[PDB]
Amino acid sequence: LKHFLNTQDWSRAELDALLTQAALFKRNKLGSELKGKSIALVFFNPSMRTRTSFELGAFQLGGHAVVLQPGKDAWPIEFNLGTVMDGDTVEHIAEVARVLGRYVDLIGVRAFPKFVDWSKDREDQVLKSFAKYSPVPVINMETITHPCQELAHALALQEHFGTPDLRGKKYVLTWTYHPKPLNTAVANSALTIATRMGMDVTLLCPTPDYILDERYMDWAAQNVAESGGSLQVSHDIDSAYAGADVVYAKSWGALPFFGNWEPEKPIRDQYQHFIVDERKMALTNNGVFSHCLPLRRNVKATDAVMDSPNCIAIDEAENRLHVQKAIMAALV
Amino acid sequence: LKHFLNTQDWSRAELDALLTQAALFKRNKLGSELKGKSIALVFFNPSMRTRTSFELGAFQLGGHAVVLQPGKDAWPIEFNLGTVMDGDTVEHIAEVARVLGRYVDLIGVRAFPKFVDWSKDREDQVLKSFAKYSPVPVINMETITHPCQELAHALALQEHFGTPDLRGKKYVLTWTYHPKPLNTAVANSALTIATRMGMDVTLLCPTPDYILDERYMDWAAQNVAESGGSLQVSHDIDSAYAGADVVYAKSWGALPFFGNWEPEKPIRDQYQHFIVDERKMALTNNGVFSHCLPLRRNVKATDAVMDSPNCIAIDEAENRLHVQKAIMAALV
Amino acid sequence: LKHFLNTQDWSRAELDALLTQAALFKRNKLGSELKGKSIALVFFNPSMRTRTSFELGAFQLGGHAVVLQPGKDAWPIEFNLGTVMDGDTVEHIAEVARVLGRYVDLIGVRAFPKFVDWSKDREDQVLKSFAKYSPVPVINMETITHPCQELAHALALQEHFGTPDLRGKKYVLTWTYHPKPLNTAVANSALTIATRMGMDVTLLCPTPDYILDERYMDWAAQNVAESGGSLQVSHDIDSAYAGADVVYAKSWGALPFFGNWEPEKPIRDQYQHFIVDERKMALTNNGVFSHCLPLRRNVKATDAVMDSPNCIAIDEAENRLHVQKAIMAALV
Ligand SMILES: CCC[C@H](NC(=O)CCC(=O)O)C(=O)O
Ligand SMILES: CCC[C@H](NC(=O)CCC(=O)O)C(=O)O
Ligand SMILES: CCC[C@H](NC(=O)CCC(=O)O)C(=O)O
Repeated sequence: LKHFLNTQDWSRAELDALLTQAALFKRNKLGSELKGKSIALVFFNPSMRTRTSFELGAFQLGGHAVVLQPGKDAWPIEFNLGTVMDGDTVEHIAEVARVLGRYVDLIGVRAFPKFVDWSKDREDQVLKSFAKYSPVPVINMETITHPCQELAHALALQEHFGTPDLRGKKYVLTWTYHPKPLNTAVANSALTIATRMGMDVTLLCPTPDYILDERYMDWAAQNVAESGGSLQVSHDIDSAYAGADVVYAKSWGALPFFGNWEPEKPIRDQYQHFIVDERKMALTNNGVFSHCLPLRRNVKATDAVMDSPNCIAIDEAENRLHVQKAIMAALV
Repeated sequence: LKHFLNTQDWSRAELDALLTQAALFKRNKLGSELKGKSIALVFFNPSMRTRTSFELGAFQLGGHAVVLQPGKDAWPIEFNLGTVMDGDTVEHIAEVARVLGRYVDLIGVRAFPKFVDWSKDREDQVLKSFAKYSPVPVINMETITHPCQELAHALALQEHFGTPDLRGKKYVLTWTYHPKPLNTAVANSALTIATRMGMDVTLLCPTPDYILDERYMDWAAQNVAESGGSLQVSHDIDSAYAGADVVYAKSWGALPFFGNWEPEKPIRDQYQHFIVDERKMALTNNGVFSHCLPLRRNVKATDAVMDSPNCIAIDEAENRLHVQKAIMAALV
Repeated sequence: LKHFLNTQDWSRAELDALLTQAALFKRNKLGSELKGKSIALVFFNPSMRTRTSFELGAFQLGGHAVVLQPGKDAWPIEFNLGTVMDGDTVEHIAEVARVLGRYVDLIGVRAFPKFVDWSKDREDQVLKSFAKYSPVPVINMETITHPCQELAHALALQEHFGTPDLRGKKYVLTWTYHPKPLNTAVANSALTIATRMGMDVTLLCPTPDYILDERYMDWAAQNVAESGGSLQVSHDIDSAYAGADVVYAKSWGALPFFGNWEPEKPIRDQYQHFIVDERKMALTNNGVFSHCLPLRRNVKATDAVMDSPNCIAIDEAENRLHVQKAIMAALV
């Protein structure tokens, strides 16, 4: 059974096919690839773009999306095995998955880490659980990786440079400020897709503490070795931005401090200058700037940068609808 | 780009056309004016009638409604410009609108005032923001005015009197009791539509403190001067109800006391007799009584009055579905 | 006007017809029995299976479901008559029903008891209110009885034994442990359907305190007298499980202790051994085990029992979708 948990699990040929069908669905939004079918969208965290682009994509394809929010409407799920359920968890994913598997044709899930212990959050238990017990294809709507966002990003880029081949482009994935520590998910997915697309990726972040987990720094290496691109870390802003083609901002907490954020507040606070501003965008080769959104203005980026024509975040967001339709149509 | 923020922005010819298409949709509920299209319903406050009649109207027209509740499911939005987003607001309406604008064909928004400072609430910032940044038509689902409800009301009336011409009818818009101060929105919209329809509007309320904002009292004046009707204020019950044709109840807090309700509690509390009862309905020319709902029984109106055959609140509510389908079909 | 509040209100011929159309819809999921129609699903409590199977069933039949959650999205309703609404209730069911009656073709409602006073909860006020004021057919999505679940259960059984006639089968409806006291609804519905299907029902529970309300113990009697089966109470486990064909577990609080659960905690706590385990399932005539779900693993049943092939809870759950489509198609 084929799922869509990470782009990494897919071959370059399949990804390529996915971006093209995306491009296609973008030319003709309506179809019947999902006529009579349906998908259960399970959210354990907030969402606007994801929720909306999926709910519409299913409608635009003849299917129907059923949104579920365990804890709000649906019953809270248990993921640990053999555990004795006498706490707050009402049912077990082993039953929930097999059941959704009787009503729907697809299952999408969204569950940000709990931020208490990275060791435990890096196992991506919810998504893996779903994938294991579900008799139907499972789709990552973001956990510790945001595969869907990756393709939307990749397409917005291929669109911008007028070609599918993005090799040779200097891609700068920059960390950026945020009053509180956020999920690394997108940063990981960015690094993964940027390296996979064969670009000259530069992971810009404040201190070595902010470097992404090894798994992802390693997936990146294999991608370079494959796409003939390159990965590189930089703690110096200007040296990075210097003549870039693409610039993706994303704030996230330092993994080492998981479960111990107190000592990090003072640390991140001294890097607010990482915000993406015109000055930095000036240092680029008329580069394009993007973000997954929701973006906090004048914190992650400046009003100028957002209103700037080089900001393709809106297009990238819209592609989420086309990319996801390609993923669903594929999986069925 | 044409929106539907207020009936006032529309010419009488257009409104007239809207009520007729409403009457039409009421004869044949199913159509394809929205085939393949969709609308994002953004609610910052509770709703039953609005949510339901829109969600169904879109379905009855081949479209699809995507309900969003910033703060519950979707991410909380920021409306102030240049502000530095390091608080509770996660994204800015400038991005949210442009984005929804990539997924949907229409956007509906509902945001009651915050009741802290009328000066700030009277600017209808959320609706105006949406209208400004959205590349697609925006629809007022109620803010400081309830345009949609107006047409539902106007149609229920034209239906009741068997004619579109409601001139000459004595329309009494009466304030009514409620333990807590409520939005003036409906009262404004009532005054606006009643005067616009050319009736003999009488704004009945306890003290001059309860008279509606100037903007609305002025829109009303221009409507009289146009429709050849009349506006009038009354602090005396009986003199008002006296031989009326229409009676619309609605409770709301006194604008002067915005942000300072403590001193108003004792004031409203001494007007509970404003409740709509049989006695008052007796003083009318076999008039018809209505309310936008949700109505608190035996507080705003008496059980008798509601169960009375002259109560057309249920029909008025149902029209909300027909009126709104006319508005959507129009806007696309 | 015909509703679906309880299976009891229906004749055996109608129920029989319902299970067959269910079996049918199970062979061909898509249809147009609900083309253009819609149903308002009102939930005053959490739900996963019910919400999802209804929302999809309506979609699979050309209709549209509109989910409403009074208190979350929709406004909180008042059910008591003549009461003076100056509290938390915003509108009255008399208006809500008549209104939904103008937008939808069907209304489903879910409202678990309040657990404060059984005397008051046994009147099933919400469902009865809905049925009374609604001009359209009302469907019990579970209150003090779970009619829908009954048919899903009955079908999963007829499917398992390869025949519609389940007479002669030893049906053991066993109470089971749960840290907190739960609704008796399902237990009642089980007793009702098991006896109605003409099986040898045995109500297994700890102490006479746990025996279900008289109404249900009496409906059961009349069912036996009709279906030629039998009802029986057992406080001894083994004597019950002993060579059974069907085993339905369900935890619920002792009715006598309604509003006074303190003194029951210590009582239920000494019956955790009621959990359904392999040992007990061994004592059965290769019986089949089921539960309505959501089930708390290693509390109500053991991991073994759930993963056991005799556990038909997943199939029973899936039937909820087929059974409910038969109920809707019928009611319109
Ligand atoms: C697609 C982005 C989802 C998420 N974003 C947040 O939860 C940020 C919340 C905030 O800044 O208030 C994240 O960090 O990955
Ligand atoms: C269509 C009416 C919406 C709203 N009503 C309320 O929020 C009243 C709430 C209450 O009375 O509990 C208002 O005052 O305009
Ligand atoms: C279909 C079952 C619905 C409900 N179940 C619960 O509310 C159990 C909640 C829990 O065990 O946490 C009940 O008891 O009837």
